[PDB]
Amino acid sequence: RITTPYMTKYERARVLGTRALQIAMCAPVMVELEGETDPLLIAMKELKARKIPIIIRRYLPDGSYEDWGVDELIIT
Amino acid sequence: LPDVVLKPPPLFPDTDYKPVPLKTGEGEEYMLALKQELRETMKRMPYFIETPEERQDIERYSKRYMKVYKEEWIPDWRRLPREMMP
Amino acid sequence: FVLVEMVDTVRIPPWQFERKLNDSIAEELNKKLANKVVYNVGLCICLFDITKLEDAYVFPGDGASHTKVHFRCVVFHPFLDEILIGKIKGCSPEGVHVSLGFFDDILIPPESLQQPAKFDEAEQVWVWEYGEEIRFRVVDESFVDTSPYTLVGSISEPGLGLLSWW
Amino acid sequence: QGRFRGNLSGKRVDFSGRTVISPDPNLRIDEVAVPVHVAKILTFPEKVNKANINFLRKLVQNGPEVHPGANFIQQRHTQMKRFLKYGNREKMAQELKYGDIVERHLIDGDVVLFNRQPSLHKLSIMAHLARVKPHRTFRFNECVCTPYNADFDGDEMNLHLPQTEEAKAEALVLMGTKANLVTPRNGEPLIAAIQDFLT
Amino acid sequence: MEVKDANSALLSNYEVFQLLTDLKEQRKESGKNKHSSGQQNLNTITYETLKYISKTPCRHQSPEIVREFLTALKSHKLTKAEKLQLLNHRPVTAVEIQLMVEESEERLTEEQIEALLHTVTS
Amino acid sequence: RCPDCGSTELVEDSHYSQSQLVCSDCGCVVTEGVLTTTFSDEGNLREVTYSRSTG
Amino acid sequence: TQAEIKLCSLLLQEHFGEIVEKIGVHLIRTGSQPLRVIAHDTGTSLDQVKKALCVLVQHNLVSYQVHKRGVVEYEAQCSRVLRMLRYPRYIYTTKTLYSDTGELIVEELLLNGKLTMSAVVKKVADRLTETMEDGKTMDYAEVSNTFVRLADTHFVQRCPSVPTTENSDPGPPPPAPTLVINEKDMYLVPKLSLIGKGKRRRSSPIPDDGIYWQANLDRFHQHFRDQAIVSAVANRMDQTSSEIVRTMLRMSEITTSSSAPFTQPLSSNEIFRSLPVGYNISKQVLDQYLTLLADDPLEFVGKSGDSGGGMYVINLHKALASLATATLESVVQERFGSRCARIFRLVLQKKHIEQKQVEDFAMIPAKEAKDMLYKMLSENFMSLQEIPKTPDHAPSRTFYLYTVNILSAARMLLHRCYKSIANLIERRQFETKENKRLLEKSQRVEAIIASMQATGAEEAQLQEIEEMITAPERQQLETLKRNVNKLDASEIQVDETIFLLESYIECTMKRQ
Amino acid sequence: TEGRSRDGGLRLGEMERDCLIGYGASMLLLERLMISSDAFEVDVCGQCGLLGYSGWCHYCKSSCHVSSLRIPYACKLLFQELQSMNIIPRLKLSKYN
Amino acid sequence: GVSECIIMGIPMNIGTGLFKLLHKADRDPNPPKRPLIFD
Ligand SMILES: [Mg+2]
Ligand SMILES: [Zn+2]
Ligand SMILES: [Zn+2]
Repeated sequence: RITTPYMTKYERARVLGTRALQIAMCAPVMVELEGETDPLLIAMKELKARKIPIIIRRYLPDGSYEDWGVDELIIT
Repeated sequence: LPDVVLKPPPLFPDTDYKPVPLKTGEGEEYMLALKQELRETMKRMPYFIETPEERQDIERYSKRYMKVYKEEWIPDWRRLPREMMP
Repeated sequence: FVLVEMVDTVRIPPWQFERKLNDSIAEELNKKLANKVVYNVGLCICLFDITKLEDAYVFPGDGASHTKVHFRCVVFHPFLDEILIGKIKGCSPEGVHVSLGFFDDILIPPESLQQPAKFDEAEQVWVWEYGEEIRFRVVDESFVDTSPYTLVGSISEPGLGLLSWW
Repeated sequence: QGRFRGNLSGKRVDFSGRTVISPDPNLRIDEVAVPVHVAKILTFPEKVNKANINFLRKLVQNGPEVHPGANFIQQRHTQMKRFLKYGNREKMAQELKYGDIVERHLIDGDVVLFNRQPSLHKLSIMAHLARVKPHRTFRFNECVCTPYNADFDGDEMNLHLPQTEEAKAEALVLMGTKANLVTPRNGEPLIAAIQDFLT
Repeated sequence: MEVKDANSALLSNYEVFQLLTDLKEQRKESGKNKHSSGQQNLNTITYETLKYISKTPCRHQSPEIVREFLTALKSHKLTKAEKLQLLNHRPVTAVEIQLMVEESEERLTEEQIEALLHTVTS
Repeated sequence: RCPDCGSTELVEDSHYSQSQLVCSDCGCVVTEGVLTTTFSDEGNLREVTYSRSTG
Repeated sequence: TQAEIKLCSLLLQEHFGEIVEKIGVHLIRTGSQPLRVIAHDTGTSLDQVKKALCVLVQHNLVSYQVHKRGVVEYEAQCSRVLRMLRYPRYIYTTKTLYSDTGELIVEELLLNGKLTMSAVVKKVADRLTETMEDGKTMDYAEVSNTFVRLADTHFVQRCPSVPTTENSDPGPPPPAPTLVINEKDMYLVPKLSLIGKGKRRRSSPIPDDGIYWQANLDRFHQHFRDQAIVSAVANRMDQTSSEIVRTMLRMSEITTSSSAPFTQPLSSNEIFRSLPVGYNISKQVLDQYLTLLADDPLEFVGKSGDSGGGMYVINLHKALASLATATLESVVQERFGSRCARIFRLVLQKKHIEQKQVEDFAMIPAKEAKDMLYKMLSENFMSLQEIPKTPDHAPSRTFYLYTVNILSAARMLLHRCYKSIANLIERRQFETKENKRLLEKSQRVEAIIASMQATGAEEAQLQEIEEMITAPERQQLETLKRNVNKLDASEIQVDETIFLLESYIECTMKRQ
Repeated sequence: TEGRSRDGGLRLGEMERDCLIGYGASMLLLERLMISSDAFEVDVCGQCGLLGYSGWCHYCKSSCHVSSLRIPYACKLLFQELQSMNIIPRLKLSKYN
Repeated sequence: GVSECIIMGIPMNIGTGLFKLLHKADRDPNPPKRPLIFD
């Protein structure tokens, strides 16, 4: 709860990559795509809809961690 | 010029000399007897601490019948530092 | 029959994310430890229950869901004195080939401890008369791979009388 | 050319091309034109899912001769590779199971890298959206000439194609042309108007 | 792959029977083609062990009866192994307690066998 | 030969800077990729003859 | 000292177990370390570390010292761990110089490390009860007499006892009792007027508390060195000279220490008076013997004075050097032959010598003497001085002369003997574990007979033991037994060479 | 290979690696410099820390602790060359968690 | 270090590899345990 409430660009890139890799592996679609054959476009649509089932586990250097949901974080 | 060898040397090269036969007599016989007796009698002594058996399966009625009971020697704590008391 | 605490890493592919995790984990654990023998433990039967299930990580590689699951599973391992009831699925001159009912054919009792009336003349003769009881004696384990089974154990047959069958 | 500098710090890769560049104002700043000849060579491995099944079927039916298509098909169960140049492509297209790896040709919308050999700052290599054109040169918007420090006087340009969805997403997000309009040195914008546009 | 405890808690055949029935009903309610084709040994071992337990007198049992039997046998100073074997075998005859039961010496007393029979028959 | 159908009609054809073996019937490859020496290492290595590597 | 560590590990695993041998090897390899870091590095439970340390300090194998902040540091003695292999020789020499009572006394002292006089006499009585028969019983008087006779002869010594804590700063006790030793009561025995009779093990308040004894390995080493030099001079000149030197060494045992270049001055008159009366030798014959021993090219004895008639002294260091030379030439002769032994003795007599000079003085044709020289140099028995003509040290313009360094040769020979005994112990354990199934079969078929030996002994159980499948395998059992016996005999025989080499190494050490 | 006539590909020099590091694209750099250039699969034994083949450790003469591992081929060549120089890199494996 | 991450072929700690991701799967931490009857 002490880190930045906004969602950085590296987190966005990693989440989109993981979601595209999952969708390419026949993952269930949560946004009901309409003729989108590119998995990265599907990941972009899911990020825009704020329904990505991925929780960012931020690790502090001392050892402490914290979980942040996609809907909880602020996207740009 | 040394010739080429098609086979590596054996793992146990032979030597024309052999070990001298062992000394015999009542002395060496008593040596063997005493060494065997010590090897036998030293294992059951309390000094020979075996590894504590673990992952005990269950407790049975005949445990007290098969319980390994042996006298335990008490080390002199006056000569031993205090950091070894269980 | 005894419980064993097993901590295993389970990889669930992303195309099974629609399924419940607590069910897919159990299914994968049952598929991974079916009709197998854990070394120095015994033949595991199936998953009994799941005690602890921590967070589900996703690695930057395969991308599947990896979970470290703590669970308890049932295995078959007598305590060197348990009495079992097996059926005679064969017999050899050096020892009878008795197999536990539909469980495993690994029990080979040596014919060298009962009263001196033991002889198998290859005609499926169990024991020269004066649902078979079995007394396990010692377990034994070994490896399989040695180049680029493992649980048989001995059986005791004391003077149990056997009023129902000789 | 030792192990440390020539084989560990920097090493050669495949799925890359090197071509002469030429200006094209009719393309967006985040888009780049790729010749059909290089597009038919550089392939991307896509996995068959419930969404792009028909598109991959059509690509397989086209074959390695027509530009929109594939060159090899990898099955899910077995790790065998099938060349689409021989055999009835309709059979393999109708026998496309989920999870199969198909090496499709470079088509529009694919995120592709674009780099010059002398790399001074990070903006010398950027990720763009690939587009195909019948010509034989790498065409892009001239507003990106300032980061690349190109002058269209015969200088060769490199182009790398990632083979992983994670790498493609990282290239589109971090190395996106629209997301790197300013240099991290002093914040001054580099992708802007140039000669024949200012006048 | 690591093992924590091979003999953490001993269980009788009734718990194994219940677990087998639960796994069988879960598999028949959630049957999958590829999951079955991946490892067919699961269904085989489950069915065979269930049939073996059904051949035994392990039927007609409940956890309350097992708890009552345990509380009744705890008063006869018997160990866990003997009561476990008695529960797994369910001896309806006295000869199986006087002869088949190990360590019968000094434990029969010619009077507790009737109580053991009355408890195992209930 | 073909691993599935057994056809032995495997042909060597030059791909886009790639050498591989493929059957003309099912279009399945059996062996792809070839390892060739680089001229950078060729000028470094010294040739040895069997007139000298035998004594 | 990898071979030494391996031998100590094998001996500890054979004698005390596994959880303690690991702590012992850790102490030997890492030196003195506190208990906490020992438990941390070993990775075992703390109670097992405490038990290992206590069972090690019981046999006087390890020691503990105090340092800054009152921390206790435990250090192992690799030499003490190596010396425990020589226990059968100690028991044999104490059974030869004394009766079997002293034999059992030293046996119990070695098997227990630290014990009291009452405890050891009780154990000796209990062990000797089953030895004798006819209903009679023994007392503690003769056992105490044998104990005090061992004490005055310095074979047994009182363990270092903690001083009186009441007089030494009565209050907060330190973590370690700080055991000290006093030379006054080192061999003194307090009076124990209590007596008793040992029980026959039917299986149906301490006046000497705080006083613990242990076998003095220094006395045994000195006695073995004396026996070795006596056997040497007997094989050299005669048995009469051996008896003379045995008498002089017996006289010098008390007046000299364990480490000295020479003994105390002894005159011929007192040696003649202390000589046993079994020899009808006159004073003139003794003087002739002494003056011919003084002219020996070995220089075992020396005049070193003329007062008091015939004054003479013995050379301990020179005698040990001669014994080491004899051992080295013997092992060279047995490993490479008589001609190579001749070459070795030639290159040992002359300080420096050249190849052509070697061939001339040894009378050996070419292509063989140089081969023997190379074979002896490849085994670290000789060294080349390599006197250079130029500081470049080019081989073409420098000389090469062979020279035998007895110190390094003895050290490498001791290392070879250590590794040899380790390999013998490993082979014995391998042969034991590979036949453990036949061993258990024999044990069970012999315990069927061991049971019901007297009570319920029916004859029907005597014709079926040999009927088992172990009967054709009895030859393998006999071979295993004779192999174990031969391995143990070889180890005990190499132990004497190890003792000789260790004595020769230690005698030239000054510890300065 | 290096030359164009030898069907050689492009080279990701030091400056390209520097730019990819500055962008923070870990997965892109991993795919470029490892997966698409010199990817290989070796076998490492967790006991001795050496390299094995076909899931077998010739050193320990066992195959229980042997596990497969992805690696750039240049790194394996470097390890082999260092082992030839009596400089043994002992690889201590661990779980990905 | 990033150098050995590139050499050994593992994702570098800097960049996107600093944090970790968790999949939001439908589950129940510490599921109900089957009770023991004999013990
Ligand atoms: Mg230019
Ligand atoms: Zn085919
Ligand atoms: Zn290994």
